[PDB]
Amino acid sequence: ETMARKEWYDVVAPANFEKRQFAKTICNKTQGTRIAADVLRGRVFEANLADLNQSAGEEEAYRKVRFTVQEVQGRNLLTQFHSMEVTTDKMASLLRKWCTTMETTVEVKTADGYTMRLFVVAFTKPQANQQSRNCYAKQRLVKWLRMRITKMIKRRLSKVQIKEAVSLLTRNVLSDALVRRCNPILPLRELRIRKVRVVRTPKFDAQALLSAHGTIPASVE
Amino acid sequence: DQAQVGLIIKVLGRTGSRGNVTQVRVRLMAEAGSPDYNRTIVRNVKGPCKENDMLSLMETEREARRLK
Amino acid sequence: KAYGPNVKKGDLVYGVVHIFASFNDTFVHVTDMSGRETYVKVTGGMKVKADRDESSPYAAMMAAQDVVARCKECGINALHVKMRAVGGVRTKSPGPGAQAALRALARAGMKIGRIEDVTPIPTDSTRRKGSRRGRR
Amino acid sequence: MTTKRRNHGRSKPAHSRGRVKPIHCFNCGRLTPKDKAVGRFVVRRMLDAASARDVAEASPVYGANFPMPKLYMKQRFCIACAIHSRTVRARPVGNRKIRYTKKV
RNA sequence: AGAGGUGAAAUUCUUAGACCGCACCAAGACGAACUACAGCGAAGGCAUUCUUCAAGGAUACCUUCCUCAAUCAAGAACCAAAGUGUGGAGAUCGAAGAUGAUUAGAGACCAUUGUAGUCCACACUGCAAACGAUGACACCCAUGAAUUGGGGAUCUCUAUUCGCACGGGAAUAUCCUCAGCACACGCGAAAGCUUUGAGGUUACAGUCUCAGGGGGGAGUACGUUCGCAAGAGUGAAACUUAAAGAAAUUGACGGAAUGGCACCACAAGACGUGGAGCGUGCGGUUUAAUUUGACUCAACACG
Repeated sequence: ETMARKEWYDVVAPANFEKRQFAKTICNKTQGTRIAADVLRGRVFEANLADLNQSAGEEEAYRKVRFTVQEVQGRNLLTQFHSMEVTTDKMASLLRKWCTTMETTVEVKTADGYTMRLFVVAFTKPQANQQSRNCYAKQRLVKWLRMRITKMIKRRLSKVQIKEAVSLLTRNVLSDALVRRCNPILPLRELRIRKVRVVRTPKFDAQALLSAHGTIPASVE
Repeated sequence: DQAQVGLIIKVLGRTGSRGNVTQVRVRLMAEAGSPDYNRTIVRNVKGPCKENDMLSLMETEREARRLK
Repeated sequence: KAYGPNVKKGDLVYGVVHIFASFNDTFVHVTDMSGRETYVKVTGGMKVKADRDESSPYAAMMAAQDVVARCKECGINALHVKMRAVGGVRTKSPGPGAQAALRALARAGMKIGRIEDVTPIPTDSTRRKGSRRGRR
Repeated sequence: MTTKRRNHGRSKPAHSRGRVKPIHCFNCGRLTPKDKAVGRFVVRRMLDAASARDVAEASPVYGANFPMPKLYMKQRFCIACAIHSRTVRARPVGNRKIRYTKKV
């Protein structure tokens, strides 16, 4: 049957993550002119950040990270950051009637050559004293969020490399700063980064990938 | 064998249009050193029922009325 | 006989299940992380002889068991789950043969974790099938 | 003939908007104006309680101090599709005017 | 190895690999949740972001001006959807059409389809439950909690939370104020209206204008102006008719809901009634006469 011709592999993650090889998959035997590797490149593989890190009992079971296979070494599969998500149900429970939601998109070109969209979502807050039935924001304050949230994500992620950039996103350093600075404008309930998907990959350069994985762990198989 | 003999804990109510079947919460009868309860799976019974009825279930682990 | 990864026995190989349950049928479908490849594809109608009960929850229960018949053979112990409504424009409410899949999996001895809602959501939709008056 | 409502069944007073783009009806497809249609926001459990004990048992990470996900959807009903589903029912003339709003 | 779709199916797609699962790519539409008895616009209408071009209201002010104003036959501009013309576009949905069901019949309602169309530019059309079925401008008019703009005070109410960089800031709290959408008198046939009037009207008078005069016939006919056309504006009579209509009430009824209750109701279900043997009653046909009442339950072993 089909499981006969199939082979197994494990999926390595960039070294900045904790659990390195998080997945188990399959591909057909080399099978003549066809070549197992060439089909294994480009396969996105998904994860949940709390599975991938050993971090986050506290706030992140809710972010999905996903990777692509840019190389095949031995029985391993080496990856690069593809997108980060916020889970469907986490994002649907943030919304509230009577508050304003304020969304942005930011395109950054990292020092490492990648251009990534960044989807931010901010929700307005009722004040302590607030006697009123509305959180609604004046639209000149909404528009003066988007300029900050852009200016910061442009300034912070553009001078950085994806290795250090992904760690800003997965360790929510940006999200912490994007709230610190953008809080004095409008009181914000949560400001989150909803999707990061990486749009352009600069090139393929072996050393750049290898020095991204550090010391690659064994994959018997 | 197929006999898995539970208790009615309670009559969870009359159910159905004619007056016949009655919703019931069943406590699996079998007790073992690793006591296997469900603990409770709702069932529909055919005919009159009562507080301590022994209800051997030939089709086990079905989730009952739910839908209709 | 089973075809596994090389793994110290008793450790668990995760695979993903896509449960897409309409009101006319249920798919119980196992794939891997990506999903570029499948192990078991069983539909709630593969186990049922009529179109009336094609979608029934006792159909999905009988399908989700035969996914565990196969997974233990493919060496997949544990399953991440993705659950899906019939689709984006039509209906967002999951079909009756959902939940009868998961139970028939956990109660079949599979591990479970990290269920999600994959049901595709139209930020902005093309027109639904019904006329301006509706289905009447 | 007789006016049955000061509101005419809308959220729209005279000298307000005037148009209000219409939406499709859950369950039917009837286009009705977003004011007219009867909205409900839901927050539904993925799994029946007795189905949770099964699955919440079978999971390494889930079910202790951490719970399961839920289904979050608004539902916008044609006023016909709403009565048939009983989400709304007719009410006696004296009680027609009652607004529950959100309170607790 | 089924898929789809339904109340159940079938027409339709499938080993020539559909359904399903990932990542993308192409095209056209669309802007969910936030979204409200919210805002903006003369109405029609208007929902992603960034840039950009002219405007608009409200407010602020010890600026300017000095009656310049209100409403309006004719006249002009704008007007949703469908339509129409020439090019584009063609994803979704979909008049006509085709097919399968349903049905006594059933292109109908339901299902798989599908053309015009839906979308865009440039022209026409101007025919809506174009509604608040409520003309425009002005005055007077009590109450409670709210809401969107702007402004003022607190810096008797002064107070909360956030901390170069679009920032001597942003939001909130108390109170006031102008301007917007809304949730006591009096009037009304009643339903109801109320500082957002249908109030301040037999105690009848602030100003301008539009339309109505029992129901039909009929927005028809002729004429005429406008339109590519579809049609639009203007608009009778003969003749016919005693009511049509409005609000409210009490009944009745519902294949509306909500509590209930019944073996003349059902379930679960016991015993035979239905069609031969035969007791009469009825209907009938018959004959001098087959005397006659009573025909769903409440007529027929009954008078």
